[PDB]
Amino acid sequence: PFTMAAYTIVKEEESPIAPHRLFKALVLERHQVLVKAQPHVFKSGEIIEGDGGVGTVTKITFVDGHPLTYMLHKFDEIDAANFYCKYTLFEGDVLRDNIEKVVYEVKLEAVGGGSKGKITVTYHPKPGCTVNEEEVKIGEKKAYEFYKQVEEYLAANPEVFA
Amino acid sequence: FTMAAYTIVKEEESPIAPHRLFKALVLERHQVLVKAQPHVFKSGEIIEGDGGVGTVTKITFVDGHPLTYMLHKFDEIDAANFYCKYTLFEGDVLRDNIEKVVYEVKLEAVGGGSKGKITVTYHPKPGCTVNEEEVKIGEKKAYEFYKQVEEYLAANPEVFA
Amino acid sequence: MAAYTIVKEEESPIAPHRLFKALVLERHQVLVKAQPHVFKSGEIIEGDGGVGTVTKITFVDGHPLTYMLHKFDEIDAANFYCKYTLFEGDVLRDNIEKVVYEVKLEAVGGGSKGKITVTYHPKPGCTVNEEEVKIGEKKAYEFYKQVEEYLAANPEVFA
Amino acid sequence: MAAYTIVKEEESPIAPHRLFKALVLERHQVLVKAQPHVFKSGEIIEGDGGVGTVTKITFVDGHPLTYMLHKFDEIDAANFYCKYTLFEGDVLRDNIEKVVYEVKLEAVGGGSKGKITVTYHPKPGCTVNEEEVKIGEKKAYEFYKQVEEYLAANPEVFA
Amino acid sequence: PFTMAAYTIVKEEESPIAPHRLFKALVLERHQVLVKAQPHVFKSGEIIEGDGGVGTVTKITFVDGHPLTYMLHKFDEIDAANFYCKYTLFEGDVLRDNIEKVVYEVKLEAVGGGSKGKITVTYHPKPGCTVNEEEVKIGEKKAYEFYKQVEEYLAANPEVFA
Amino acid sequence: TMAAYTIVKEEESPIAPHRLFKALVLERHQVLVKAQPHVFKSGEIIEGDGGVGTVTKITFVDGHPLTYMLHKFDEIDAANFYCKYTLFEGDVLRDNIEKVVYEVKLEAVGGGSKGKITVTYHPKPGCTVNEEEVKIGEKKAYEFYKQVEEYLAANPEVFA
Amino acid sequence: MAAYTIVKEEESPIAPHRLFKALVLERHQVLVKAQPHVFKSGEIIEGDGGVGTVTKITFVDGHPLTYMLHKFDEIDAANFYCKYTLFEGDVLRDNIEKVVYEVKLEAVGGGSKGKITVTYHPKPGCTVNEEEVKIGEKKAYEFYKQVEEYLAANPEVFA
Ligand SMILES: O=S(=O)(O)c1cccc2cccc(Nc3ccccc3)c12
Ligand SMILES: O=S(=O)(O)c1cccc2cccc(Nc3ccccc3)c12
Ligand SMILES: O=S(=O)(O)c1cccc2cccc(Nc3ccccc3)c12
Ligand SMILES: O=S(=O)(O)c1cccc2cccc(Nc3ccccc3)c12
Ligand SMILES: O=S(=O)(O)c1cccc2cccc(Nc3ccccc3)c12
Ligand SMILES: O=S(=O)(O)c1cccc2cccc(Nc3ccccc3)c12
Ligand SMILES: O=S(=O)(O)c1cccc2cccc(Nc3ccccc3)c12
Ligand SMILES: O=S(=O)(O)c1cccc2cccc(Nc3ccccc3)c12
Ligand SMILES: O=S(=O)(O)c1cccc2cccc(Nc3ccccc3)c12
Ligand SMILES: O=S(=O)(O)c1cccc2cccc(Nc3ccccc3)c12
Ligand SMILES: O=S(=O)(O)c1cccc2cccc(Nc3ccccc3)c12
Ligand SMILES: O=S(=O)(O)c1cccc2cccc(Nc3ccccc3)c12
Ligand SMILES: O=S(=O)(O)c1cccc2cccc(Nc3ccccc3)c12
Ligand SMILES: O=S(=O)(O)c1cccc2cccc(Nc3ccccc3)c12
Ligand SMILES: O=S(=O)(O)c1cccc2cccc(Nc3ccccc3)c12
Ligand SMILES: O=S(=O)(O)c1cccc2cccc(Nc3ccccc3)c12
Ligand SMILES: O=S(=O)(O)c1cccc2cccc(Nc3ccccc3)c12
Ligand SMILES: O=S(=O)(O)c1cccc2cccc(Nc3ccccc3)c12
Ligand SMILES: O=S(=O)(O)c1cccc2cccc(Nc3ccccc3)c12
Ligand SMILES: O=S(=O)(O)c1cccc2cccc(Nc3ccccc3)c12
Ligand SMILES: O=S(=O)(O)c1cccc2cccc(Nc3ccccc3)c12
Ligand SMILES: O=S(=O)(O)c1cccc2cccc(Nc3ccccc3)c12
Ligand SMILES: O=S(=O)(O)c1cccc2cccc(Nc3ccccc3)c12
Ligand SMILES: O=S(=O)(O)c1cccc2cccc(Nc3ccccc3)c12
Ligand SMILES: O=S(=O)(O)c1cccc2cccc(Nc3ccccc3)c12
Ligand SMILES: O=S(=O)(O)c1cccc2cccc(Nc3ccccc3)c12
Ligand SMILES: O=S(=O)(O)c1cccc2cccc(Nc3ccccc3)c12
Ligand SMILES: O=S(=O)(O)c1cccc2cccc(Nc3ccccc3)c12
Ligand SMILES: O=S(=O)(O)c1cccc2cccc(Nc3ccccc3)c12
Ligand SMILES: O=S(=O)(O)c1cccc2cccc(Nc3ccccc3)c12
Repeated sequence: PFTMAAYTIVKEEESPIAPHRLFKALVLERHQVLVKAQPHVFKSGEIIEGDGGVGTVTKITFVDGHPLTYMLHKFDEIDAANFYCKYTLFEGDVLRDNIEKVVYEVKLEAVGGGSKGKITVTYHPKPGCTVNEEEVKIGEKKAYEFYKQVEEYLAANPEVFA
Repeated sequence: FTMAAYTIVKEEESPIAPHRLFKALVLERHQVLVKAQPHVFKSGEIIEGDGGVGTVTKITFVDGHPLTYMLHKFDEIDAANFYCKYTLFEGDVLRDNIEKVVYEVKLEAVGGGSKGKITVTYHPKPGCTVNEEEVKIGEKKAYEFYKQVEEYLAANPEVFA
Repeated sequence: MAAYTIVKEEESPIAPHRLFKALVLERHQVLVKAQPHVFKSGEIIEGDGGVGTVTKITFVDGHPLTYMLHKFDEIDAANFYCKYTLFEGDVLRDNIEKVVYEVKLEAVGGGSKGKITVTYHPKPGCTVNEEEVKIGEKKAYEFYKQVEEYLAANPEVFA
Repeated sequence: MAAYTIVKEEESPIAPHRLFKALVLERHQVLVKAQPHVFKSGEIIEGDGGVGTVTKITFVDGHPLTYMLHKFDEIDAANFYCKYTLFEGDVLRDNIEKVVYEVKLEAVGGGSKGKITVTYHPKPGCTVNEEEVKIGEKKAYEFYKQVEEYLAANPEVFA
Repeated sequence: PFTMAAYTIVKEEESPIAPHRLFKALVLERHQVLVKAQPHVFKSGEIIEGDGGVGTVTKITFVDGHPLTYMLHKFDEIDAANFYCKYTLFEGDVLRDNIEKVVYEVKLEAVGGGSKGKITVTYHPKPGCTVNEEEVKIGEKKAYEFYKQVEEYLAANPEVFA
Repeated sequence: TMAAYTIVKEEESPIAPHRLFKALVLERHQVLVKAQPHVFKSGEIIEGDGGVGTVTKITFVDGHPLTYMLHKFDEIDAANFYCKYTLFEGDVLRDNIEKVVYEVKLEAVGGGSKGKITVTYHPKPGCTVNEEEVKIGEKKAYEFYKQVEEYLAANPEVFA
Repeated sequence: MAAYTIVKEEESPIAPHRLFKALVLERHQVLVKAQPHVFKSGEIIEGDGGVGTVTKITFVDGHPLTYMLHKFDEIDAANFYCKYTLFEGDVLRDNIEKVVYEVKLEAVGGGSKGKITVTYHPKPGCTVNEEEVKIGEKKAYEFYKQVEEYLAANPEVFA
């Protein structure tokens, strides 16, 4: 068949945060950060397999009250210096029933005393599924509010990764 | 036909990030030179421009110091992309044989750090020759001062952030 | 807003400079050699094969379709990398504002592999079909097939 | 290391796209059009005609010089911007490694103004014959005035 | 009882010739092309163990009168998809008494109509020997000459190994 | 035409790779001090989290002839127990040495390991490489490895 | 979590070299020779002829099936060992993910022995059929005997 039936989103945003600051906080140490940022949803942040760099995979344990339980992510392609990333989740009740995997691709660029981000995120539908075209704002929505939050903390304390 | 200038093209790496060097070693290079070297630098201030392109700073040296002051104007500033074109265009730092020294700076973010490429051009007055030293001693200073700035910034992460 | 994208993972015996030239750099003039039964003419309207160059491709008189202009956004031929815009043209229906292709081939032994990221965009306050998307793919996929056959049997072409 | 640089401002009655096309884009070719007693051929050997493009300029057999090579670093035929480099040939000799040219034109009336920057890059621990400078400046300024005269007199060319 | 110091040469080069033809010419089907380009020099060249792939042992014949006689090359590693090879010259009179082995690590890239390349050549001495920088420059010039002949021949005939 | 000198070595050990690869690659900068607190004062990563591009700095003891040396992980593949790290800065190079490249490939063998290691000596343009440097360097690196081996054999929890 | 394995010990008076060259290496070419009224062609599309090679098998004008896709996984002609996958064709009949034939011949006297282990894999949600696999062994076994006797007749065949 015309086998190409997948769902991807790409946005760009502007923040007064040196890239290195958002990369560390939203990619390199996201597992650690989501917890400190939304302590009420995340109980633990840790690496299961890896010593940093590519090939390292994350475990994100929710508080024992949250509908969800954990996220599995792994480090695919990392180009440190330019702030480029490809990672994805490959197991955890967070799937919500409409994906085989979720590949997150991000690349940032220094922009004044802040940054520019190009985010490629692909929600992979599965056989006999019609990936929720209404479930789009939501998956995104968790990451944005968490972005807006990491920001403020990062804006408030510049020495944290600068 | 046209008089040749002596050009300095420099490639530099730092652990310090781009908005911070560019802050220190360009716009507030005159102000930071005082904070940076109070045994040589009496005062740094802007005498033309509110801080925008075509701005003219004025740098004066402690009295007993041979040199008196320096004037640089900002040809153009792409602050967004950390580019500046600036020229040293007055003072006895120039002696007689130099008409103007042009500085061209552009940085790039590289991880936690920064890469910086910088040109400097020495325009010799009509007929006179290029004071090779002028450049060497000009190079030594602008840098030695950078190196001082880097240890200070590394040591102080809340400055220019 | 809407973001319904395709993701190709094609691979063929043709060397990548041969396809990068045949399907990216010189597509417009190649579309007429291959399907002289659909296309009358393919040429740049301004530009230097760099970025900001614009091609126009005219369909035969009889054809319901009239024309399309392509504008290169960014290139890097030595790497067989291109992102190109289909902004104006008859074929461009109401629901669609543009379609965007992103090319990056690589060498594989005496041939190549390539991942494509076509991106059919809608016009303010209008929705994107599957049919529409499904046809673009068939057109382009069929074009290459017809071309692969040709670069295969005439190896000097763009070699 | 010590580089010798010539920056200057020039002014022409000739339209800024014609002058650029003639003295940047098609230079390798127009060099041969305006001085057939010096150059026998002018061509591209690497690229389409965009950044990274490499030209070969060959002198007539009887000329002492043999050929020279140039590469484009950046073009932006949109805003008349180019940076190219002379990185091979006997005009370079042993002292000089390469010569980099930055041109930036713009329209003033039916004509133009420009800023050219030539910088002769001497090999490690070598000197640049301040003369090598004065010779380049000359050869080019002459060429530019020849062409300007043809173009003034032949208004349809590159128009 | 320290190891024998082996002499390593690292070269980077370029050809407008495409890398599949150049790998074929200068790696895969070398033993035969040596014979096409310099017949005044080489009599024959063959496969006498292996299927082209890894483990292959090639034997190349000098002309009768040539002061050199024979050489066996063994293919240590072959990844023909990525233009990457590693093979060994171990058997032959070209090997001065003072030389145990010459190992070649080749890796080409694609650049437009042609290629970019990195070649590693290490000459391994025999027990308690001084590699004569003589022989080093010797083969090295030989094989670059060869590089230049072939390149010129290919640029001439675009189908060969196309 | 300007050469470099390379020592190619194949090794065996009763320690398992993953353990060896952590002792003698990643945390080599640290352990060196553990192993030889009389030669080294510290071992630290200036730049990186541990990945391609990561650089480390190792400091010698006050009395020792040397001062420092930093290494660059040009390539890593902890999954395959392969690495490529270069010594590019330090007194240890004299004036003669441009850089030293370390290429390691370890391989599980029963409860043990076999390691394939190359060490390439690249000289400063125009300068030579004197075996003196490369006999003294192989030996140092290897003595260290035998100390480590002992310790980890007698300490099964360490880098388990 | 299912798969139909089948281990058969066989013995023959043909030396293991020829047997390896006739029911493994050149089979596909040999099937048309012995059973021509059943076959058209055996060839390669993307294979060296050694480890990692592929083959394809075409019957005659009407035969139900069309062609068989056999890869090569692990070869060692020296020790007359071979694995060859069968993942495409229409003999898979919607049940067969693949069929993995695994051979290993050894010289005995002037003849040979053989441990043959065919295999039939199931695509998730497919029935691991009973008598179908029974035709597998039948086809092959029967050929072997035709071949076996042929190599007796013409002994110089395949040295
Ligand atoms: O710690 S917290 O103040 O809770 C914290 C709270 C909220 C947002 C944060 C964002 C980035 C880094 C933090 N700290 C951090 C701490 C340890 C390692 C890395 C980052 C943030
Ligand atoms: O987006 S994340 O930034 O990882 C994220 C950030 C912050 C809180 C989150 C809570 C639940 C699920 C996530 N992921 C998720 C993913 C897809 C759909 C719905 C939720 C959360
Ligand atoms: O917020 S989102 O784009 O949704 C976002 C979504 C998912 C992953 C992200 C990773 C880094 C930065 C983001 N945002 C960002 C925003 C402004 C400036 C810089 C980075 C990410
Ligand atoms: O960013 S937040 O408001 O935090 C936010 C939190 C949670 C879900 C969101 C979904 C869409 C847009 C948001 N931002 C937004 C901001 C301003 C106006 C409209 C939407 C969402
Ligand atoms: O202006 S800077 O290089 O910033 C500079 C920075 C710091 C200290 C300096 C001392 C003397 C002269 C300078 N300039 C100079 C310029 C041209 C010729 C000779 C000296 C110094
Ligand atoms: O475009 S092709 O599909 O190969 C093609 C298809 C059909 C007919 C063609 C006739 C001539 C040249 C072609 N190609 C060609 C391409 C580039 C340069 C010169 C000729 C033809
Ligand atoms: O428009 S063209 O007809 O080619 C053209 C014609 C004549 C002179 C030109 C000079 C500069 C750029 C052009 N074009 C261009 C177009 C698009 C992008 C960049 C440059 C010129
Ligand atoms: O393939 S499509 O055009 O999508 C197509 C879609 C639906 C029905 C079609 C019927 C005939 C020919 C087609 N193609 C065609 C294309 C170009 C010229 C002439 C006919 C049809
Ligand atoms: O530009 S291509 O798709 O490559 C293309 C290639 C070959 C033939 C085509 C014929 C008609 C329309 C196209 N574009 C088109 C685009 C979107 C939807 C439907 C048709 C054709
Ligand atoms: O046209 S159809 O067969 O309707 C078609 C149907 C379904 C999927 C297709 C995918 C690609 C190309 C098509 N056409 C095609 C035509 C000729 C050669 C190669 C592909 C597809
Ligand atoms: O795949 S196609 O469907 O023809 C295709 C469809 C749409 C756009 C394409 C652009 C470039 C190359 C293609 N093909 C390609 C084929 C083989 C290798 C590399 C690229 C494109
Ligand atoms: O005169 S040239 O200035 O070289 C010249 C300059 C610029 C553009 C030209 C275009 C056509 C012919 C020329 N010359 C020419 C010369 C001899 C015979 C025919 C044409 C052009
Ligand atoms: O070089 S050429 O010989 O035109 C060439 C010929 C044929 C196919 C090519 C494909 C890509 C790039 C080229 N050149 C190129 C050169 C420099 C920069 C970018 C592309 C190709
Ligand atoms: O090679 S020439 O074409 O003359 C030449 C061409 C252009 C620039 C030159 C600059 C210096 C010396 C040359 N030659 C030279 C020749 C003899 C004696 C001294 C200098 C130059
Ligand atoms: O450039 S030179 O002749 O070498 C030169 C050298 C010294 C002084 C000159 C004064 C005017 C014109 C020149 N040249 C000139 C050359 C060609 C045409 C017209 C004038 C002068
Ligand atoms: O390419 S041009 O300068 O414009 C050039 C233009 C016209 C005629 C020239 C004759 C000789 C050398 C050139 N180049 C040259 C370059 C460097 C030094 C000396 C001469 C000539
Ligand atoms: O002739 S020169 O300036 O020497 C010259 C030297 C080298 C490259 C040039 C390219 C374009 C125009 C020139 N002249 C020019 C003159 C007037 C207006 C704009 C450009 C060039
Ligand atoms: O003993 S030796 O006789 O020199 C000797 C003789 C022959 C082979 C040897 C190999 C390794 C180490 C030795 N000696 C050694 C001595 C002291 C400490 C460490 C190693 C060897
Ligand atoms: O043509 S030859 O004259 O033997 C020849 C001459 C010189 C260099 C050659 C290099 C590679 C292949 C050849 N021949 C070749 C011929 C047919 C197919 C493949 C390679 C070369
Ligand atoms: O290098 S080869 O490419 O095989 C080679 C290629 C072409 C001609 C050769 C002639 C003599 C010796 C070789 N090899 C050789 C090797 C090592 C040391 C000395 C000579 C020749
Ligand atoms: O000529 S050499 O570099 O010596 C060379 C020496 C020995 C083996 C070689 C194998 C392939 C290509 C070469 N050269 C090459 C040159 C430029 C680009 C790609 C490959 C080989
Ligand atoms: O090898 S040759 O075969 O004479 C040769 C042939 C063809 C082109 C050459 C270009 C540059 C240098 C050569 N020789 C060369 C010789 C020694 C050192 C560096 C280059 C070239
Ligand atoms: O530091 S440990 O982590 O145990 C350690 C880890 C790995 C290897 C070690 C080798 C020698 C000594 C250690 N410790 C040691 C401690 C005190 C005095 C002397 C040696 C080693
Ligand atoms: O400390 S050592 O380990 O020997 C040492 C090892 C490796 C490299 C050295 C370089 C310079 C001096 C050292 N010390 C030195 C001591 C005496 C004579 C010569 C050099 C070096
Ligand atoms: O760095 S290591 O080999 O790990 C090393 C480990 C342990 C002790 C060392 C003492 C001196 C020099 C080293 N390096 C060295 C490097 C090159 C030449 C000579 C000595 C030492
Ligand atoms: O020759 S034939 O008589 O066609 C022949 C006919 C019928 C069955 C055969 C079976 C195996 C080999 C043959 N011959 C063969 C000949 C040469 C090479 C390989 C196989 C068979
Ligand atoms: O069998 S024979 O026919 O004599 C025979 C035929 C062909 C080749 C033979 C090779 C070795 C031994 C035989 N004798 C032998 C004896 C007992 C068992 C197996 C082989 C050979
Ligand atoms: O077994 S094969 O050796 O390929 C085979 C060998 C000889 C003749 C065959 C005829 C038909 C089908 C086959 N394969 C087949 C396989 C499984 C089930 C049914 C038929 C034949
Ligand atoms: O068992 S058969 O059914 O012919 C058979 C069926 C399918 C594949 C076979 C592959 C090799 C050898 C066979 N037979 C064989 C027979 C005697 C000795 C050695 C091998 C194969
Ligand atoms: O296909 S059968 O119809 O069964 C068959 C029936 C009668 C005679 C046969 C002779 C050889 C092979 C067969 N194949 C074969 C395969 C396995 C076991 C027994 C025979 C023969």
